Amino acid sequence: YYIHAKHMYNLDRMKHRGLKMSLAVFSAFSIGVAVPVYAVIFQQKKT
Amino acid sequence: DAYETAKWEKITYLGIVSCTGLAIYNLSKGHPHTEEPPAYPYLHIRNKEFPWGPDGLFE
Amino acid sequence: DAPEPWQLGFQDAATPIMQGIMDLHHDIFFFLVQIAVFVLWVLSRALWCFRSKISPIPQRIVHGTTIEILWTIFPSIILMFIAIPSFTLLYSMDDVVVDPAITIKAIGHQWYWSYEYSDYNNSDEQSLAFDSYMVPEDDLELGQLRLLEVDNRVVVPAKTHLRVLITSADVLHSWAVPSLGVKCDAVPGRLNQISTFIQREGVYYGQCSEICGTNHAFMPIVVEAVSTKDYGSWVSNQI
Amino acid sequence: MSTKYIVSAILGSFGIAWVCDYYVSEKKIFGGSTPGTITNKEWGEETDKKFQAWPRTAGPPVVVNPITRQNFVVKS
Amino acid sequence: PSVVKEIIIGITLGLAAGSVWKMHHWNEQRKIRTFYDLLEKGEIGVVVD
Amino acid sequence: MTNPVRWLFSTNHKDIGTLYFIFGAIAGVMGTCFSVLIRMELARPGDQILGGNHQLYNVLITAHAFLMIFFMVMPAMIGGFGNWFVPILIGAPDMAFPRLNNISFWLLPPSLLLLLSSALVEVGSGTGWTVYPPLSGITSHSGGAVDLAIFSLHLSGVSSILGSINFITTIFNMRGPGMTMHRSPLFVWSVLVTAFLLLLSLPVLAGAITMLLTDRNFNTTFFDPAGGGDPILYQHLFWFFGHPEVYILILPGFGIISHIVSTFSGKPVFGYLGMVYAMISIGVLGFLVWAHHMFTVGLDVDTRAYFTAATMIIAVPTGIKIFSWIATMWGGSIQYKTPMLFAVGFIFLFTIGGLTGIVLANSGLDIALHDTYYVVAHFHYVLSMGAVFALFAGFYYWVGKIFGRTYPETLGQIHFWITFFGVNLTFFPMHFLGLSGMPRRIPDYPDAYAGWNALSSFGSYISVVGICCFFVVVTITSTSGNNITRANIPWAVEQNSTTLEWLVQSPPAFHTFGELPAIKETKS
Amino acid sequence: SEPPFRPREKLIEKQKHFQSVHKHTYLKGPYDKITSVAIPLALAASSLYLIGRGIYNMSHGIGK
Amino acid sequence: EIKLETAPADFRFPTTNQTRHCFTRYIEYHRCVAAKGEGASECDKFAKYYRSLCPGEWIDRWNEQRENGTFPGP
Amino acid sequence: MIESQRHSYHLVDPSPWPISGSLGALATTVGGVMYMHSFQGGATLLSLGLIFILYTMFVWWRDVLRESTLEGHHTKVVQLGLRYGFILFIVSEVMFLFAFFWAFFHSSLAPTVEIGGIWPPLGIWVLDPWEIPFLNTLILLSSGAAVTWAHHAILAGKEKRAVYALVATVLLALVFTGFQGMEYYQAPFTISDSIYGSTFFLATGFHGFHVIIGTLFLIICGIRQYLGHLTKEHHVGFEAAAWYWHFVDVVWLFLFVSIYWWGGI
Ligand code: HEA
Ligand code: HEA
Ligand SMILES: [Cu+2]
Ligand SMILES: [Mg+2]
Repeated sequence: YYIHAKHMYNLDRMKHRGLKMSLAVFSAFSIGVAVPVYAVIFQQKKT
Repeated sequence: DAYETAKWEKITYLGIVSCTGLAIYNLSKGHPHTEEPPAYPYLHIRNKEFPWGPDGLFE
Repeated sequence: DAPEPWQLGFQDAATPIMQGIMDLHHDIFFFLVQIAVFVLWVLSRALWCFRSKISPIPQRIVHGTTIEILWTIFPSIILMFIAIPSFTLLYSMDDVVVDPAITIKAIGHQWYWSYEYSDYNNSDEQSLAFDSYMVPEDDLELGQLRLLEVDNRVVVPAKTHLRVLITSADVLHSWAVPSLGVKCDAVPGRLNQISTFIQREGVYYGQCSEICGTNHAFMPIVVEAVSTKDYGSWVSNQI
Repeated sequence: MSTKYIVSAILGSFGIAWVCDYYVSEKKIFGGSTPGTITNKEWGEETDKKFQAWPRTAGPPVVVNPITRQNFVVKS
Repeated sequence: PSVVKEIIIGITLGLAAGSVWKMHHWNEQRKIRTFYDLLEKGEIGVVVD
Repeated sequence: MTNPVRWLFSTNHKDIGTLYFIFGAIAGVMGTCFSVLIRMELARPGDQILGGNHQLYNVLITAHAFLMIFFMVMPAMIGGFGNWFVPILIGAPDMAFPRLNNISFWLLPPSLLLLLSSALVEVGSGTGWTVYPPLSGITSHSGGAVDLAIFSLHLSGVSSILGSINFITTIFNMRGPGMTMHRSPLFVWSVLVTAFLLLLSLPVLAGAITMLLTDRNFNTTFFDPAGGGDPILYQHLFWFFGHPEVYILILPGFGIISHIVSTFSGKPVFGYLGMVYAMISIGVLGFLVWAHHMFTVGLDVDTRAYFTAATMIIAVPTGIKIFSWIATMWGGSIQYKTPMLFAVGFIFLFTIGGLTGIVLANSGLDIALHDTYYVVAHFHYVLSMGAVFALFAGFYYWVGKIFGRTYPETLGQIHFWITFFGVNLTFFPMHFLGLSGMPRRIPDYPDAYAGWNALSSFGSYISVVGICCFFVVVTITSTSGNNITRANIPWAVEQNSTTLEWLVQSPPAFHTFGELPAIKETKS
Repeated sequence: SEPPFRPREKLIEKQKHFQSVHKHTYLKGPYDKITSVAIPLALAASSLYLIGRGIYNMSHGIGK
Repeated sequence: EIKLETAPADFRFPTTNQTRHCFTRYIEYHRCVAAKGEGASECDKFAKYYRSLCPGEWIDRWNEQRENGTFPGP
Repeated sequence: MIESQRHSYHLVDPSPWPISGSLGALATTVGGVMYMHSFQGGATLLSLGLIFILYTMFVWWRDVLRESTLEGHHTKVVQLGLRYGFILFIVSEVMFLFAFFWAFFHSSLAPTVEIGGIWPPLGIWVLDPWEIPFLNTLILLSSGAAVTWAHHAILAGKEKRAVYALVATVLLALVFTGFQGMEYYQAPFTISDSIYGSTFFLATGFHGFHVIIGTLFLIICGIRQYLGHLTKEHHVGFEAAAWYWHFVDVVWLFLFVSIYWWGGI
């Protein structure tokens, strides 16, 4: 654990960090622009 | 130090004695209801029926 | 009187109320354009004359005196100047010294209006009551507007006083015709009074300004101001 | 330093917004309609000629926007 | 840098802009006044025929 | 398992701040998607993409308003920046009452789920942002959507009350040594004042919507016309909440802007006591006026006069604050980085919004301008420009700190310029239409107003481009292979800093303090 | 002056027991093992499933 | 030939609640009908006033309530 | 130890009770809607969520008691902070009941034309404001005096009579809630009546709910004082209970005066 670490995150360490953060932000955007559209799609799928 | 405890003990005992007397007074009253009022428009409204619809809760 | 494409500012006035509104907005805008241009100028000159290449020394002043009280006081007199006319407009618009000559209830139903010029009937049941429906898309002639033309418009004599009692029957609404400068809310329980006095003939258009259920903005209002003789003929013919 | 990049990106942003607008409201890549009042292309014509003389229910035709359009009848 | 000069020139520009806007407003008010004046005491009517 | 403990369980005010930031970004994207859908529907006269179902349009406007006014600015100003930078800045260890912090943040996402499910049930909540009683009555909706939305408001309100109690007790108790109240920075001060407003006003909204709920379902007559109980009662209660609600979305913005100007002008904030007292007075006079939102409903003349006077008096202190900020840039050694860009844009556009607000504050002018897009322009400049631009400024200024990396500068300036141009194009024609007279909240407009709404619709897509650029910036920051330096940024390299939070580390270690700071406190 | 109905050394024994374990706060004691890993866990699982089913039914307008 | 006149501007109600104005006029007309009855002139005056003021739906509902014996107020 | 931590504030350790309580709140809210509108899973979901909230609250207070009584993490400063937080909570509740009182007053100063322009509405048989409500006020007044007696029991070093005073107060609070229940059952008008009945019942019901929660707070403090968890110098739980009960009594006093005295006049 990293309670006793010099940096709370120490983000550099993880495995190349690039694909992980890219997917993270893209999935954040997908959840932000998928549900609002999906609500309208479902409402038209209804009556 | 303890005089305050004694004094509030005394007045709380007085309070509960008076309250018990007043409870004896209030009870033993028959409480006969008067006649139902005429059905004014603003009484007994049902905008959306209750889940336990026909009569309100506590009846 | 009617909305215009690519228009800046208010529509035309047909009520002393609307004249007051135009004048008050113009006074307010005069004071506030002065304020805005002065603030923008001071901000720009502060940013530009001290742009890291002329003054690289912070110059370290933090306590100010006899200028803080100045920008505390001068906006106060600015507000006094821009609140002198507003109060006068309010307390010269409230008073109705003259008796209203007619009375036009405007009951705001759910997605369509209704009106009753009830002060002409000898009985108790009301005569001269009708409904103000929006004209659908395909029921228009080549000229009229869209979703803003009404069957059987409101008729009103011009150059004579009025008193319209706004109220509703289903949900919140608002009687709102801008050219007359009239906007008020029809709340299902109350009977709001609006005293207005048109000054010229012609037709004036307006819309609902409150969220009614689904056909909101399809619940329009049309008021005609016509000569008194013609208004008399129309009422006698409608009875 | 970067004013080239900033201005180029602003113009590119305007271009992209224009393309999206053109596809979504001029050709409607997402289904929709257009009013019969705008596609006729002669409706505004009659709307203006009617601001000249707007029809009325009780009384002769009467004008609208008298001030802001400077259109009104004379001695009669 | 002169603070008083900057504030003075800002107030002066504000007043100039306000004067331009007020001239606009005065011309509009005169147009409305003359239109209604004529509408009562002049050739101008409002019904076409 | 250790990572799920550290995230779902940990108290750690910094980590709760990070979670708040992620939630704020998600909610912001959702709100912008709703806004783009609204603009797409309003692009041309007629039925554009909704193809009818104006009920769905009303649902869309309601959901957009709730999403961005409750789940985007508040979780980012209070939860986002507050949680992080109150205890770090004030010179204290972990916040007081950490469990309240965690429970508030984890209350928020269920509130989000309630709001979306309210937008998704049988028909929807087409009642606007301000749920008015008779439309939200059981005769006119009969769905349950309004019930779900009301419970969403309950959960959000309870979470914000818990957070407000947290912040008030932390500022009053958890300060460092020697640090008198008049040495805590203005960010701490603004968070204190906004927390007091959030503690006092929000329960009234909870009472009003509880009363609406028991009017709908349990069949009372609080807002049913037959039996007394006019809807004016609900208007009064909701807006007694509503105006303190809107002087909460901007006060943390004021604090952040003060800090940014102070750190970019090489000099601290001019007239510190003036700033503090002006902000306290804004907080106090945010309560004494609440009906300046309902001038056109039928109040008597004297109430209208009084509320006019109250709005002018609340206008004065914001003027003091803006002039103070202008003063504290007269020093010199400015440097135009992106946080300074966004602070300057904040000041300018908030000035424009405030002047429009003054125009709206009068009575007769509100009679002419009630519920027309003039009001929409007013509060979109004020709220969007002010709060969101302060948010972006704070985000850059302190992503210098949270992650430890730093954004690329040309992209930061590109994003500022794109967003400024787009969102200032798309909201000024709202002023013009409001003057023309189009009513607010309509899916179709007469043919006359079609001129500008094609132009405003051209403004939303630029802002979408800006937000996509912003997320590219966030990703390139989180994967930037070049840490914090002196050439990149000159802030954190200061061996002497006005604010305590810059001289600690790149991210704070875990307790932010191996040992608390001190104060010399001379005159022995 | 009277101690309240307990010897107060049972509390001291309990203090020794609590300060003499090497876990987090919510897992100390044998009572808390059962409690704070079985009751809230299964209870939240059931709550989550019922919440999902309820949202589904309300949205689709089924099972009135 | 038409009348072209209506209810006057009452000193008691300078606000915007002709709801109170409606109720007051209705009560005065029925106080006529009760006490005087043959004060046909003044009570036709009161009748014309509340007809001009009160909306038709309110008048009809109140008349039916008065007949039913469930009319709140005097 | 403090000498290594270098500051006396409190640093808590992770606990899933925040997230668990939030999940319980979501359960309660969806169950509430699904019972408000007729649905299959309504009643069971609402009850399950409500007991979930109760359980998480129980384990949460248990954890706080465990820390502060056995671990001893409470120092003087966090002791003060708890008082700060609870005073703020009481202020929030004051504003909530203020909103309810505003609803009543705005509905009862100028009664509408549709309830006769008079108050109370004709045909609502107002309770005599002196038979039961006066007894309820006397009961709560004696309960407040007993709470003060308990406080002066704890303070004066006499840690045995504190349980006697607390149990007397709990008995009085139970008597009060029993008489309020009797009043509800013998009510000559229900909630679905006019604005008078509606506001009366909403305000009185929330006041009674606050009475229930204050009473259970007092029961918890009584059990703690019997077990010895409280001392003359270090006791915040009892001080919170006393302040909350004084709050409830003051709200009842305002309620009695306004509603029962004025509304019946
Ligand atoms: C938070 C406040 C907020 C914000 C930001 C916005 C943003 C926008 N709003 Fe919204 N709007 C409201 C609050 C807000 N709105 C309210 C309260 C109403 C009233 C509803 C009603 O009256 O009932 C309304 C109504 C409203 C309407 C009228 C609806 C109607 O009349 O039918 C319209 C019309 O187009 C509109 C448009 C827009 C547009 C184009 C934007 C654009 O600016 C989109 C926003 C752009 C951004 C730049 C912000 C996004 C930022 C991010 C996602 C990054 C976040 C960063 C992190 C947190 C790290 N809004
Ligand atoms: C976001 C926060 C916020 C802020 C800061 C403001 C600012 C102000 N608002 Fe705003 N307002 C809203 C939120 C906000 N508003 C919202 C959400 C709505 C829509 C509600 C709805 O949907 O109904 C609204 C709408 C609204 C209305 C109309 C409501 C209706 O009729 O539709 C009114 C009118 O009373 C009003 C008043 C004011 C006033 C007087 C100010 C003033 O405080 C502005 C102060 C700012 C300054 C004036 C600029 C700085 C001052 C100077 C540089 C000094 C010089 C100025 C003077 C000479 C004093 N607001
Ligand atoms: Cu306001
Ligand atoms: Mg309105």
